[PDB]
Amino acid sequence: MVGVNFFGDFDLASLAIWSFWAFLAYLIYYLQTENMREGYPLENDDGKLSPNQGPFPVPSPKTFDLADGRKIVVPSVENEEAHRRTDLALERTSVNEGYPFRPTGNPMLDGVGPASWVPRRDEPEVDAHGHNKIQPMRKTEMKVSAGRDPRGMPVQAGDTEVVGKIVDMWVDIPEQLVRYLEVELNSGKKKLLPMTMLKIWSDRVRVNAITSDLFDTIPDIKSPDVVTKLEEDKISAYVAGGYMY
Amino acid sequence: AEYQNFFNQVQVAGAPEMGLKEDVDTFERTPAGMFNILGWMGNAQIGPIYLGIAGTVSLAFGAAWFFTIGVWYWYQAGFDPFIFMRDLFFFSLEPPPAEYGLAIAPLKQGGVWQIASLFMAISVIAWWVRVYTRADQLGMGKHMAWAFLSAIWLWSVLGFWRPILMGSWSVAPPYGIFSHLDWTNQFSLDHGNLFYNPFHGLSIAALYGSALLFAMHGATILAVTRFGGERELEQIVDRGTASERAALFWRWTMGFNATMEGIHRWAIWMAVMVTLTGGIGILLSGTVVDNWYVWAQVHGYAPV
Amino acid sequence: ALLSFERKYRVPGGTLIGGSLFDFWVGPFYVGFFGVTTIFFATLGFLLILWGAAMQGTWNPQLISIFPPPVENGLNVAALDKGGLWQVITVCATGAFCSWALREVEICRKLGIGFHIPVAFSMAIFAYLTLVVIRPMMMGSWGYAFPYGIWTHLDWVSNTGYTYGNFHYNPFHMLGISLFFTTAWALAMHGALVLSAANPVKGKTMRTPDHEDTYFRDLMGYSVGTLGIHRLGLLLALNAVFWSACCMLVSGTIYFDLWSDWWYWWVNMPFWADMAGGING
Amino acid sequence: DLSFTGLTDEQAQELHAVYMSGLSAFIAVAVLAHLAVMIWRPWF
Amino acid sequence: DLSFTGLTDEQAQELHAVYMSGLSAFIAVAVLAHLAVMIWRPWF
Amino acid sequence: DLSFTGLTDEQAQELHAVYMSGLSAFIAVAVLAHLAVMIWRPWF
Amino acid sequence: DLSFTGLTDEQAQELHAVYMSGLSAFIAVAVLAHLAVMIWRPWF
Amino acid sequence: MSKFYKIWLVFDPRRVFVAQGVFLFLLAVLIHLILLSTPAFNWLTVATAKHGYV
Amino acid sequence: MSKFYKIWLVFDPRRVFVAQGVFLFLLAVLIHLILLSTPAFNWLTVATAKHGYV
Amino acid sequence: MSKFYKIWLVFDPRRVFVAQGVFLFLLAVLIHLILLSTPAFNWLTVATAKHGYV
Amino acid sequence: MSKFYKIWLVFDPRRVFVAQGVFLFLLAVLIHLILLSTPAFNWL
Amino acid sequence: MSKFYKIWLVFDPRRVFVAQGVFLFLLAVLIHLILLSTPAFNWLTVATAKHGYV
Amino acid sequence: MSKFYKIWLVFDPRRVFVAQGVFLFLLAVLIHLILLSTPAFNWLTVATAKHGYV
Amino acid sequence: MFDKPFDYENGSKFEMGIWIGRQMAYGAFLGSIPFLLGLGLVLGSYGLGLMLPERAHQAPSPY
Ligand code: BCL
Ligand code: BCL
Ligand SMILES: CC[C@H]1c2cc3[nH]c4c(c3C)C(=O)[C@H](C(=O)OC)c4c3nc(cc4[nH]c(cc(n2)[C@@H]1C)c(C(C)=O)c4C)[C@@H](C)[C@@H]3CCC(=O)OC/C=C(\C)CCC[C@H](C)CCC[C@H](C)CCCC(C)C
Ligand SMILES: CC[C@H]1c2cc3[nH]c4c(c3C)C(=O)[C@H](C(=O)OC)c4c3nc(cc4[nH]c(cc(n2)[C@@H]1C)c(C(C)=O)c4C)[C@@H](C)[C@@H]3CCC(=O)OC/C=C(\C)CCC[C@H](C)CCC[C@H](C)CCCC(C)C
Ligand SMILES: COC(C)(C)C/C=C/C(C)=C/C=C/C(C)=C/C=C/C(C)=C/C=C/C=C(C)/C=C/C=C(/C)CC/C=C(/C)CCC=C(C)C
Ligand SMILES: COC(C)(C)C/C=C/C(C)=C/C=C/C(C)=C/C=C/C(C)=C/C=C/C=C(C)/C=C/C=C(/C)CC/C=C(\C)CCC=C(C)C
Ligand SMILES: COC(C)(C)C/C=C/C(C)=C/C=C/C(C)=C/C=C/C(C)=C/C=C/C=C(C)/C=C/C=C(\C)CC/C=C(\C)CCC=C(C)C
Ligand SMILES: COC(C)(C)C/C=C/C(C)=C/C=C/C(C)=C/C=C/C(C)=C/C=C/C=C(C)/C=C/C=C(\C)CC/C=C(\C)CCC=C(C)C
Ligand SMILES: COC(C)(C)C/C=C/C(C)=C/C=C/C(C)=C/C=C/C(C)=C/C=C/C=C(C)\C=C\C=C(/C)CC/C=C(\C)CCC=C(C)C
Ligand SMILES: [Fe+3]
Repeated sequence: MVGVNFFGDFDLASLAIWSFWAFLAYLIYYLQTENMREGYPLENDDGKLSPNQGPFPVPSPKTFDLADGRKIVVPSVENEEAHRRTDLALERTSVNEGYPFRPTGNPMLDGVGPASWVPRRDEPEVDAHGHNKIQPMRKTEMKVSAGRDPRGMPVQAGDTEVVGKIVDMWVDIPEQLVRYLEVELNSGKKKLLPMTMLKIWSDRVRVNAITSDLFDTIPDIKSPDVVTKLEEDKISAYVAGGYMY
Repeated sequence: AEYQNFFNQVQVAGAPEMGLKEDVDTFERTPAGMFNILGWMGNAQIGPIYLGIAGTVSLAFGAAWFFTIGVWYWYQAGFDPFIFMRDLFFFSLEPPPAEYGLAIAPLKQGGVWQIASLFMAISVIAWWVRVYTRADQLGMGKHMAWAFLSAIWLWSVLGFWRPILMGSWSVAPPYGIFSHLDWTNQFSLDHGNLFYNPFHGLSIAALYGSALLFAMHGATILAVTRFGGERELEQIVDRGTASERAALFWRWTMGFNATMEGIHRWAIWMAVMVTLTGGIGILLSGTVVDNWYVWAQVHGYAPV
Repeated sequence: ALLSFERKYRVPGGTLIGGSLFDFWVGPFYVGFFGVTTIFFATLGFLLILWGAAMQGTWNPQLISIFPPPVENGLNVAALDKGGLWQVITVCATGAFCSWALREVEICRKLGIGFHIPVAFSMAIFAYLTLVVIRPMMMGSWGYAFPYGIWTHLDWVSNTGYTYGNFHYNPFHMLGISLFFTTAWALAMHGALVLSAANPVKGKTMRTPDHEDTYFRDLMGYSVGTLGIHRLGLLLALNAVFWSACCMLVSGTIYFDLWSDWWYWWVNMPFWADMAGGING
Repeated sequence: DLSFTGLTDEQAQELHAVYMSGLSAFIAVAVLAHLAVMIWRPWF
Repeated sequence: DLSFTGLTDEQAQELHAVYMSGLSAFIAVAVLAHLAVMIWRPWF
Repeated sequence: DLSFTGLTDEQAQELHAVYMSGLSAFIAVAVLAHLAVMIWRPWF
Repeated sequence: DLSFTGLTDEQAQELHAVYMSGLSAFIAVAVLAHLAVMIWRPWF
Repeated sequence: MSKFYKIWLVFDPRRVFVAQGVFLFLLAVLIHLILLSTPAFNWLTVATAKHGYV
Repeated sequence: MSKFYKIWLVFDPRRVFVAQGVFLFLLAVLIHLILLSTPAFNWLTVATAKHGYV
Repeated sequence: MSKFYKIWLVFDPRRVFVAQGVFLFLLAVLIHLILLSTPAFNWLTVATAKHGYV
Repeated sequence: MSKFYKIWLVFDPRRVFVAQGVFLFLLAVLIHLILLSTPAFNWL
Repeated sequence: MSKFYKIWLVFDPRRVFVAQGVFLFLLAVLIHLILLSTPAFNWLTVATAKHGYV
Repeated sequence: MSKFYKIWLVFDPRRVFVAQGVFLFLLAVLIHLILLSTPAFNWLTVATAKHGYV
Repeated sequence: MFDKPFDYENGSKFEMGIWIGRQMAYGAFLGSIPFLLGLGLVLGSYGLGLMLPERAHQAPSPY
């Protein structure tokens, strides 16, 4: 088929390349539509429906079947409503669109900006067997196999002060990964510190995200041995918000 | 100075996970162990492996192909272990010459190449069946098999379909370290600057895009590991602040963003595209277009 | 417009320069001072490429090409009609890329996340600067950089590679090729695995990460993990680009002959060089 | 009336009147420029 | 009586007056430069 | 009698009337341009 | 009293006066440099 | 048919208007480029020949 | 027809004005560059030939 | 029209001023670079030819 | 005019002063680099 | 058949209309380009030959 | 068979119809292109030869 | 530490001028950072090339 043209200079290679262009256009449309299952429809600064919604329509709903019988329809009103924050302590800085919203009170306590948390379901994440995915090491038979064990180390904050000591570690059992450190403060209360936002030195655990005064207001877990997804989100948001605040 | 989460600060380990049963025959699973060196960046467990029929066929025929190439190299070295090491990257198992066409060639003149190629094809088909069946028995969606099929498509175009269309096994690449690089360069030279093959350019674009997209996605996930962003499936069913912050970063950066699930659709299609377009580009070379620079001149993207 | 969850994240702060002077959004785009500079540099570069197309006399997008000044010009600032336009466009591109990285840094600071994305982008910026600045200056002229054209820079790649015979024999080049192939393979596997866990066989409930670990342990006897696979993909891409940059850095500066000839020290080691037989006699 | 953007009918009328004045000025300037170019260097 | 920016009518009028003064100065300088260039190096 | 958009029949009628007026203006301008081109340089 | 900066009118006037004085000084220095260059190497 | 207005009961006006504007601009550009790439109907080339500009 | 003002009931003026400004700027620049790329209508070239600048 | 001031009732002056400054500087730089790319209107080369030092 | 001081009621002067410093330095650098292109004004 | 209307009980009318429009436009463009690629049916070439252009 | 209708109890009608439409269009285009590549069955070439167009 | 606010109320003219000068000097330093980085990159690469063997400056043109 060398030099065999259907018309003009249009040969098999031309047909292949034009067919690829059409297929790529359709593929781009499909990929963009598949990524519009969260966060839509668009809103304005007042929370009302935006007059402009984009050229791509929102796809038809799809259902995720969970192991415990719960159904999640990701592009649905229920999904958006379950993950919507209410009573946000925020204020518009301008009548125009596109300007930042000013925190009215304490942004870290109110959970706005870089301290924002999402109201996830107030249940622990489970594995395929139904057991809680994240458990303290005192409830398991795991042992430290490498690295430095932080249990018993002092905890130093970003202001160069000692706020407590590490008493236990919380481990992702299916993944065999340490995700949180449990710290007993000098006041006797116990908090959870994300592993991804601390450093383990030879003699201490350093947390530069927050200062000593903020350690007492870290969000708490209802049960001493179980942490839920909502509690995880709140703790992570509080700790990460310290970099700006 | 902050923790970048590239390596674990501390490792923990208990009994190794032997895997979910589902519809899998646990008799075919081997024992498991631990390797602490692998636990710094990933998992330390060298977990159980499924044996089965497809795995056994694939292992046997792949070892046969490997050993066929090895014994051909030893023959080319004349039994000398010192010559074997001195010229290891220069040894080559070449396809039959163009005179024999597609027929079975004498052993010294491409028959060994044909035997090795048949063993390799059997091994690759068995491994594809293994991928599909391991997905099926756990109740998963067969995406890995279809992704593997694109690479198989490029591989079979290089060695089977294009040689059949050209009428001889001689146009297939040889089995050798330096020799197949020479084959690649000679293919480009013979077909007139393969740079001007449009599907070659599409494949290069897809490869660059795969590197770019994996860099973007890995950096994004590691950036939101503060909020458990690497737990992607739970974020898919129960959206957290990690997904929202990632989406907002990319929306504020380039005006549009993805979701925790659809980013992987982007990834799989971008990675599939390189082999999907490369197979077409190779198949068109010699069968439809024999000089891509002249073709580019005709079709208006090369100077006249 | 805003996403349904976007309002609580649009807070002031995080800028590097200007405070609240440019701390606003235009549509979905956060602007900032570096966004202002990015828009200026990008628009100037695009309009100068169009003007260079006007000077060239062609409006075919696949034939437009802006060439650097000739090798004989050295490191001098060339006339705009004799390669200076290429230098202006190069300055605009460098400014736009750096401003984009700094704007990404600002967006990271506002959202309270890490800087992995701007660091990874800086790696690609380093590769680009290697191809247009570091290597041409180490070779003594702007004329060794690639032109700004969709296929003419492919011609530049071809000529540069064939300057040293078959460029496949560059060792850092082999390493970069292997890393790029590994990156594509890992991206395919990761996308497929996540999608197969999220979209199981019809009638089955959604799969867990335990299913993914079991699948990859069954298939090949090892699972790297979700955190592990993300780390591995990022490192693979960064190393691929870095070693490609090194391969181009060593070529034409400390090595000038054929790389296929470089590979012959192993063969020519005297203790087996004269041993008859094999490929190399 | 139907209004996706939230504007009223009279607000739309006033805004359109101002927009039409601006467009008329733009078109008048363009027509004068085209007349000057046609006199200086006709393209037909 | 729509106001997307929150400004009143008289505030908009004052801002426009100052903006038009600035634009007039800019255009006058541009006209002087163009006349000087036309004398120095005509392009028509 | 379906409404995916939420409009009423009369709102759709008004919208169509305005749209048809705009389309008629556009088509009339295109027809005049085509007649001018045919007079200047016929293609048949 | 339209202000986006938290500045009073009189503060703005005084700041503008100081800024314009400095701007005039900068213009004078630039003019001296341009005259020196023109004497050394005229570009017209 | 007098019932074509019912298309607005099916399609949202905003997306339709945006797509129509983009489509019309691209179509006009395509036709103009096709004419310009043909020297017999390139009005600049015809004007140059008619008035002896080059 | 005198009911075109209702377009502002469909599209927000701010977005329309921004898009129109971008479109007009790009179109004007493109047409000017097309004329400049043609030596017959490049006014700088015509002036150079008329006044003997080179 | 005497009612053009109402544009400030539509667009925020700060962002308008930023965009206008960027656009005007970009346009001036573009026109100067276009003139410098043409040897007939490159005033530095013109001065070089007129006075004759290089 | 005399009402230009109101620009300081729109943009905060300190950030504006920093941005002006950046712009002026980069403009001077650009002009020097442009002068380097022609040998007659190459001062190196 | 007289009950083809039931197709609208299976497929959403909006998606069908969009796909049909895209398909028809692409088909028309393809046929026009096929005719333009054939010199005997290139109406621009026929007009050039008949009216003596170029 | 009089029981073929039960195929609709096995496969979703929407997917089947979409796939069938795509397949039929691709097949028809392929066959037409194959006929066009053969000068003995290219109807445009036959018309050109018959009417003496070129 | 470099970009500081001014106390307009209870602030003299001389201090205001000095403050404006300091703000503009800080802006100039910020704008000089990329110029100095680019100049250093170019000149250091050229110097390294000067320290390279003689064949580094004799490569065939890729055009
Ligand atoms: C890396 C080593 C070589 C090189 C070797 C090759 C080879 C070999 C090939 C390409 C190909 C391409 N290269 Mg190159 N390329 C280099 C440097 C560059 C640079 C740069 C500033 O550094 C850019 C922007 C490009 C751009 C491009 C694209 C036109 C194309 C597909 C890339 C792609 O999808 O990437 C991944 C990125 C994405 C998927 C995201 C989208 C990126 C888009 C497509 C970029 C479009 C750029 C546009 C045409 C021009 C930009 C300027 C305009 C004023 C905006 N190259 C250097 C010199 N490049 C291929 C091709 O088809 O060429 C015709 C090809 O075969
Ligand atoms: C001088 C040489 C020529 C040239 C000649 C060719 C030729 C010839 C080919 C390519 C191909 C490719 N080239 Mg090229 N190429 C050149 C310049 C470039 C440049 C550049 C200058 O920067 C780039 C970036 C590329 C990039 C690329 C890729 C995009 C493309 C496919 C890669 C791939 O996945 O391969 C490797 C991946 C595979 C082979 C898939 C393998 C699948 C099987 C099933 C897996 C292995 C089997 C079995 C499991 C093995 C054993 C494993 C055991 C564990 C031991 N080329 C120049 C112009 N290039 C290919 C292509 O598609 O072109 C259109 C191709 O055939
Ligand atoms: C989207 C395209 C990309 C891609 C995709 C891809 N590849 C894939 C997959 C996917 C999605 C799989 O599912 C599949 C897989 O299982 O991955 C883990 C596979 C895979 N891609 C592979 C390789 C591969 N992919 C490549 C490329 C790419 N694959 C593309 C970039 C390349 C390149 C660049 O050349 C290679 C080499 C394998 C790791 C795997 C398929 C495994 C397979 O086919 O196995 C059968 C073959 C053999 C058994 C051959 C023999 C192996 C040994 C040499 C046997 C002899 C040794 C003996 C066992 C020991 C001897 C010891 C001593 C006595 C010496
Ligand atoms: C780990 C390194 C890999 C990587 C990483 C990477 N790239 C990135 C990122 C990351 C992590 C981003 O965050 C950033 C981004 O925002 O992505 C969406 C980016 C990005 N990677 C991009 C492209 C890109 N990356 C590439 C490569 C890779 N990037 C590597 C493989 C390539 C290749 C190989 O060709 C391309 C084309 C962009 C989509 C984006 C950066 C966007 C940007 O800079 O925007 C500002 C600039 C403009 C809008 C336009 C400027 C235009 C110029 C002023 C004029 C043109 C000059 C140019 C030199 C002409 C070239 C002509 C060509 C024919 C040569
Ligand atoms: C490629 O294109 C080229 C480059 C060829 C041409 C393009 C050119 C352009 C577009 C050039 C410039 C455009 C502009 C807009 C340049 C700058 C205009 C301005 C507004 C310059 C501002 C200068 C203001 C300066 C230095 C600040 C002076 C204030 C100084 C300290 C602080 C004020 C304090 C003062 C105390 C009192 C001291 C003064 C006295 C008299 C005691
Ligand atoms: C090489 O191949 C070639 C190019 C030769 C093939 C040639 C191909 C084709 C395929 C050419 C075109 C096919 C078409 C389909 C052309 C366009 C036909 C149309 C559909 C033209 C539409 C014109 C519509 C116009 C201007 C819009 C009129 C609407 C105007 C403002 C909007 C008014 C409506 C309004 C405002 C809303 C206000 C009312 C209320 C109640 C709010
Ligand atoms: C390859 O093809 C080529 C390029 C050769 C030819 C193809 C060419 C085309 C297709 C060219 C153009 C097609 C068009 C459609 C160009 C644009 C025509 C338009 C529609 C220009 C619009 C100009 C509008 C202008 C100046 C008006 C801007 C409006 C204003 C000043 C008025 C301000 C309005 C309102 C201020 C504020 C009211 C606020 C209150 C509170 C009442
Ligand atoms: C080669 O040919 C090419 C391709 C270059 C042709 C392309 C050409 C174009 C596109 C040329 C230009 C089109 C335009 C749109 C040029 C510019 C028109 C304008 C509108 C220039 C505006 C200059 C505006 C100037 C100086 C005003 C700046 C305003 C001010 C100082 C005053 C604002 C300060 C204020 C108002 C006080 C407000 C605050 C209170 C509290 C009242
Ligand atoms: C001491 O060492 C021992 C002896 C133990 C082993 C040492 C072994 C070595 C050194 C093994 C291998 C060295 C190499 C260099 C192996 C291969 C590397 C490569 C680069 C293999 C590349 C194959 C590359 C491509 C395209 C092949 C694609 C192959 C195909 C589709 C297969 C075609 C299948 C069937 C053609 C043809 C069936 C038809 C008939 C008539 C049988
Ligand atoms: Fe992922």
